Amino acid sequence: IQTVVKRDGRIVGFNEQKIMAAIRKAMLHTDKDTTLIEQITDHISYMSVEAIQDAIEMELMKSDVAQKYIAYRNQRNIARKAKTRDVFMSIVNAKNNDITRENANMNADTPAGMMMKFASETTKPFVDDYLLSEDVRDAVMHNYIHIHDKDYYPTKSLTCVQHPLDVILNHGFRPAKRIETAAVLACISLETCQNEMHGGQAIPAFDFYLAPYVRMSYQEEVKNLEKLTGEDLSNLYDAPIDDYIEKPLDGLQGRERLEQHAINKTVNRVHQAMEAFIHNMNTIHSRGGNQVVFSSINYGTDTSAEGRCIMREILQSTYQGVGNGETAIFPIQIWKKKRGVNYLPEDRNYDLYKLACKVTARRFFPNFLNLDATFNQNEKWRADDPERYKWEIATMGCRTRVFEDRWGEKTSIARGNLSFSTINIVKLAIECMGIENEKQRIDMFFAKLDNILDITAKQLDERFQFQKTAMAKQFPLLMKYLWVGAENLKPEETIESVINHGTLGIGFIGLAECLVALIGKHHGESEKAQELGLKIITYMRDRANEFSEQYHHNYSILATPAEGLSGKFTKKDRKQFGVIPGVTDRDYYTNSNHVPVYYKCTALKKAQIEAPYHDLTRGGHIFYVEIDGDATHNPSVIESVVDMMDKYNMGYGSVNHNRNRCGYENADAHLEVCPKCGSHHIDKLQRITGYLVGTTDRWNSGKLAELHDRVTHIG
Amino acid sequence: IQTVVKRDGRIVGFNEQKIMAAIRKAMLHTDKGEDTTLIEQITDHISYKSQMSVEAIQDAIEMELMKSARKDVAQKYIAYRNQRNIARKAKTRDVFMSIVNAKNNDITRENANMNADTPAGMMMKFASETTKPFVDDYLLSEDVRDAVMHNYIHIHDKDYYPTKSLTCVQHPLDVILNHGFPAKRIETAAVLACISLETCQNEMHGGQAIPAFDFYLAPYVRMSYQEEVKNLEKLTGEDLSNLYDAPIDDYIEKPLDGLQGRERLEQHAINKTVNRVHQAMEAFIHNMNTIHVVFSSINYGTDTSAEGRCIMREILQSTYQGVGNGETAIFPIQIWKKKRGVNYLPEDRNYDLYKLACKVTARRFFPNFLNLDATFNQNEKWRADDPERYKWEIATMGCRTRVFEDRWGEKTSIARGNLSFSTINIVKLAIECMGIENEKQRIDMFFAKLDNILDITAKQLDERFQFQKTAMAKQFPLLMKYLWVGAENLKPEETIESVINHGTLGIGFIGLAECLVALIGKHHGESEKAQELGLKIITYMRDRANEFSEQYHHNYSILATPAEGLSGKFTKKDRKQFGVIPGVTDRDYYTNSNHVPVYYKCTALKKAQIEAPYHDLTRGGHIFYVEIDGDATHNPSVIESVVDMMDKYNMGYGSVNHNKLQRLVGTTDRWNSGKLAELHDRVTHI
Ligand SMILES: Nc1ncnc2c1ncn2[C@@H]1O[C@H](COP(=O)(O)OP(=O)(O)OP(=O)(O)O)[C@@H](O)[C@H]1O
Ligand SMILES: Nc1ncnc2c1ncn2[C@@H]1O[C@H](COP(=O)(O)OP(=O)(O)OP(=O)(O)O)[C@@H](O)[C@H]1O
Ligand SMILES: Nc1ncnc2c1ncn2[C@@H]1O[C@H](COP(=O)(O)OP(=O)(O)OP(=O)(O)O)[C@@H](O)[C@H]1O
Ligand SMILES: Nc1ncnc2c1ncn2[C@@H]1O[C@H](COP(=O)(O)OP(=O)(O)OP(=O)(O)O)[C@@H](O)[C@H]1O
Ligand SMILES: Nc1ccn([C@@H]2O[C@H](COP(=O)(O)OP(=O)(O)OP(=O)(O)O)[C@@H](O)[C@H]2O)c(=O)n1
Ligand SMILES: [Zn+2]
Repeated sequence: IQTVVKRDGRIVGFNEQKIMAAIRKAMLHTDKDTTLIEQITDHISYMSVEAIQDAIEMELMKSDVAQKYIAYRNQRNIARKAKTRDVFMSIVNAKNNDITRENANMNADTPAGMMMKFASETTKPFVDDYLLSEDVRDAVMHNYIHIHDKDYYPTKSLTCVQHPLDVILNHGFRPAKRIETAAVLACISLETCQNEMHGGQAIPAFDFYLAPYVRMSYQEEVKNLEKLTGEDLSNLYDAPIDDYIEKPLDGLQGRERLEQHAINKTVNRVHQAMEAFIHNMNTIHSRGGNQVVFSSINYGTDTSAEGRCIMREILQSTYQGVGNGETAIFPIQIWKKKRGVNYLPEDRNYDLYKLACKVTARRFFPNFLNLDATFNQNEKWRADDPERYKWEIATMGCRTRVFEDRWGEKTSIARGNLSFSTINIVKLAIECMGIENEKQRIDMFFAKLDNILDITAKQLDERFQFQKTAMAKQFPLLMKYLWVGAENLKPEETIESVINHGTLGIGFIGLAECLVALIGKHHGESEKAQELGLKIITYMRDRANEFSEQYHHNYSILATPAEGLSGKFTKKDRKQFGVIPGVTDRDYYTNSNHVPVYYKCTALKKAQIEAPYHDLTRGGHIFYVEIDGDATHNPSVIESVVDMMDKYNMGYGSVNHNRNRCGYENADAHLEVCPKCGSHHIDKLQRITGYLVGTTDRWNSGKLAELHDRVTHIG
Repeated sequence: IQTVVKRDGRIVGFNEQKIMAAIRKAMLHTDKGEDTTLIEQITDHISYKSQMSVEAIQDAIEMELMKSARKDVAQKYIAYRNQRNIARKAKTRDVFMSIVNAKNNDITRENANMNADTPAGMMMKFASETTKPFVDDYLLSEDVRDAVMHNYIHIHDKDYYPTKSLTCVQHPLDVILNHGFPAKRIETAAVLACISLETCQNEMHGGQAIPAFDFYLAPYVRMSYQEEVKNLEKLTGEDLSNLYDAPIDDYIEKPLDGLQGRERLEQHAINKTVNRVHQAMEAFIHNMNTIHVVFSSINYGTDTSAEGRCIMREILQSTYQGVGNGETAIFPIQIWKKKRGVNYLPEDRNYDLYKLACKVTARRFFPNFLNLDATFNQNEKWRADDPERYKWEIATMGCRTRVFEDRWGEKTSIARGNLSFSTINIVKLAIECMGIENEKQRIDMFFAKLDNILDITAKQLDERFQFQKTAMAKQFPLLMKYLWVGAENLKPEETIESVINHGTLGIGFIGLAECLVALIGKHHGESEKAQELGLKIITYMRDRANEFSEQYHHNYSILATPAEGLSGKFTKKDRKQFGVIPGVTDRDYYTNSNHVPVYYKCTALKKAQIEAPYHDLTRGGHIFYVEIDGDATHNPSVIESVVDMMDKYNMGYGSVNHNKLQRLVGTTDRWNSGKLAELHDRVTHI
């Protein structure tokens, strides 16, 4: 009799005095009594509010009021969601708004790209309101903690993994027997697991995996040559080859001519296969919202002829380019350095190294990874045991490092990352800028940071608990072959007992402003700021270790590469607290543990100031170095940076320059008219946080100002 | 000063005492009975010309409360709005829960080629769920909304409505190869074909088709042969210059026994070229069936040169052997064009390839048959002498689509496609007129209802076309730069109004069999009045389509809609509304367009005779289906008989199937609920 729940969830009484008020309101002006209203009230008096409305309609119809009743309800039910309509119209019309450029690699104009924005915008509120806890929600609402790749939470999707590419090639999913077959199987495997993850893929040992097939190609070539001209060349199968070099046939005869011909035709096929592989991972737009698969490759630690044959071919292909002398945006290539193998002039591969340098002085790649840097070393590494690639460090895309373990064996193959979240420190500092006692200021800062860290750890543990319940069959390829503990679980079982072999990351942003917006100067010009910065980082590392010991997981600190986050906190902070000089007068925040870009400094000082942090940030780091356009010709400068890196303890590097873009990619400082193409279109090619990004139109609206303020360390 | 905008849209004014009550309610729980001391000043400060809004007041009061070092008051003042907005929603929470839990619900299974147990599938499902309600308002019209609500008109691809996307196109794979977006070897062309298909898939939401495989891939075998002979000459010093423009009857490989001098140096090159082509085709077929897989089709069969014959032989052999350890391939779609005098008679030149195709279509059923010159596929400008050209011969696209006729252009099927097609239900219109005992009145009422609904559907299609007209050039990068007919001289920031007019619009029909099983008489099988009634209905629909085309200045074509997922949709609503009817709404699915029900046993000749006259009227699409028993595998004579029967009558398409994989999809686990019963109720036409 009395059960009325007005929409929402409130439980209220049946007043019975407004059901007449509303009907009277609907008849104020419709041309067309009190008795009829009383009869309707009596009839209805004989529940869910919404439903009953329909009955009311008929009571009005059987008597100019029904049309005046549903119309108003629909006209008010539509104005309640006039905020989503604006964003939907913005997406449909494909305008350059802040909500369509959060990722500079996608293309939102195409229907495929346009179909991802709706899913992201519809799935963010769901995870916000129905999955997270209350403390985490309140922390996130106030712009303190950030969750990365939030709009994948319900899918239970991991981030990155290193591919073991020996089971796939050997057993297939038929076995390969030529160079091209393996070269295509690699691409197939890479694109069939960037559909079960939201991060990137890396291949740690290119040479050690693709070497044993050049021998098979040579054997097939010799067999064909013997078939043509009847002879017995059986002995010339296991012939020790020092190098797979090519020479013109300018005068020779007998079996030597046949052997030289076989070598030449085995080299050409490898060159073709490598070129095809490069061209395959740069145009097949097949990864999701109209993207290219995020792929990286490792090499530089092999001595056999085949390995040194593959490296030379891939480097030559990269130098040559794709198209009319253009530059390939993918894959990411990183060179591995180790004294006694590559660096010293007496070592076996020092001639391929003095080249990586020449290529990197032209095409932005490869980068350099410093092995045995006092934390990348290992104890089970024998130089005479097939140059073990298992006991070596490999780096995934966007400054990610996974090398340490606590309940297994120290390796980097068949393991990856599960999630990582970021903590804002600028707001904590600015919240305590009204005190004069420095000791109390620092103590309050530390207390607040301690408070935030526990919430972050709880959030990571909650996400891990949610991911633990995923089924095996949701990841067919990534849970049968490519993982450190697969091959012993059915497709109708959980992955609870094979998931703990992973890493969790805690990051930070703006250490060049947070701890130094409270003091006179930053860590690039004041000697005393370095001590405070190192104290903060050490405190964070100690708390991370304590959390690892507590929750039974693997926590690590990381320098978050900010792409869409470079201008997200700044706007809200400026709106709330206003404008403070040298803190929030830039529209962007300097990346983690990095000197401000707009501060002029030489390479030596920058390296010395950014060196000690790399030991603490044991989840990822980087050391950028700009170079002017006229010093991009000499491949001598990329050798300073590397020896400077080696002198101190650093584990990652790169070099960047400006590049204007028929496709005449001239590197001069400024260009007016292209030499060949008369079109005025002249774009710029550079990197944002670890990958090159097209032209200066598909960028974020907040990180573009950073590109206009970079300074050119000359070397 | 007394005006505040509100969520509901009413503006009016504020008494300003409501805020005090709200704060009191907030504070009456935290065990902190604050008096009006703070409330007086907070109200005075927050009160200070219609400039305020309900959202702004919320933020202002929250900040002021936080500044009082209370927080908890704010904590449960903001924890009440959120628990209310949740109750104002979550009526669509069960669907999301089912999707997340990965259960076998009807929502998950709509397309059998998509995987719902992967992040990409879940993302697409969320996008579809959040975009379907949007189109129902702010885009359609009131009359169209009423029509669609009452289960009359079905709009295909309604998820992609706001994206302004077309459906399908025929690839002119010659400009792409000659001028790269230039191949010099067979492998490069094989890779570029797949790259083009994959990149063009995203810009549309339908299948892709290659209209002439041989005429495009032939000119590269000769270059491969030239390279091989040049390499062999480099090996052993000889001239070998003359042996470049040497005609070859056919590339056949034989053992190198008892050969010497300049005769062993040509058979070897031929063998190498054959192996190269075989490997390239095997790579193509293996790559287009395991790359996450673009519904693709390829057409071939009307070439007479040596290179085309080699390509066809190699691809047929690769298909016969199979991909993997003897597992039948699923994609791509292979169709064999039949021409009388070039590919059919024993005296013709491609008879052996025809027999090989008939032998492959018994164990690896997939090579279909397209009958050219079937009284409507003839073209007046097709002659085989100079190039034996291909731009004036029909080319299918799979999914029963057929785009061949235009009224403001050339009669071709290259670089043209279908824009959108809707479906009209004709079973409910008959179930609602099953009470009148006077037959003539029943027929007249049915025709009137059909006229009205058809006019509504035409208006809806025109509105969708008008919406799509405004799309811009940069919407589709590759499609509108090298592919779509006249679209080669338009700026990246210009409309596509000039080129879009060459597409086609399709009006589909479904359930012609059940429409008269008991509605207006007897079954479409053992009866003679059913044929006349069906012919009258289809002719009326065709005339209406023609007058619509003359009126709105567009292209309209009748269509036999494929069962995308519309096999258990209408039947459920009909069963719920009108209840159970013997022999009408008891099979939980409707037989496809102008077909004979599968559960009705009959021979091939009967089906051919019954379904022959309908094809001439369905100029937008049609299909012929035959089933056979296991034995069929080891006897290609049955396929020859079926094809001869098709040629004797007037038809334009065909296929054969043997009754786990079955017509293509994998194991019978990703099917829709409705089609499983249909599969379980299939018979065999020996
Ligand atoms: N407290 C109530 N007790 C009984 N009937 C009510 C009550 N409030 C509203 N009704 C009846 O229910 C109808 C629902 O109208 P209304 O749209 O206001 O619903 P609601 O759920 O209260 O939401 P809202 O006020 O936000 O629109 C009112 O027109 C009136 O007929
Ligand atoms: N001026 C009006 N003209 C037409 N219909 C009206 C009018 N005012 C209210 N209604 C009808 O009354 C209902 C809306 O009621 P209203 O928005 O006044 O909330 P309410 O029921 O009084 O709220 P609550 O119970 O939450 O206090 C809908 O049925 C709407 O059609
Ligand atoms: N009529 C009013 N005029 C001015 N301020 C108001 C009025 N009603 C409420 N407020 C205050 O402004 C806030 C507006 O937020 P709120 O979401 O409650 O608005 P609303 O439109 O009244 O909500 P709902 O329709 O969901 O009941 C209220 O929390 C209260 O603090
Ligand atoms: N029990 C409660 N505890 C805490 N806050 C509450 C409680 N009930 C309501 N509020 C707060 O009061 C406001 C909700 O008010 P409500 O929607 O009932 O209408 P109102 O503010 O009186 O205005 P209107 O005249 O539009 O109905 C929100 O600020 C909500 O946070
Ligand atoms: N095409 C891309 C781009 C980057 N990454 C991943 O996306 C993250 C982006 O870094 P970050 O800026 O910290 O996160 P967001 O701000 O959310 O980046 P975005 O908005 O572009 O997603 C990186 O860790 C990288 O692994 C990726 O998998 N796919
Ligand atoms: Zn140019």
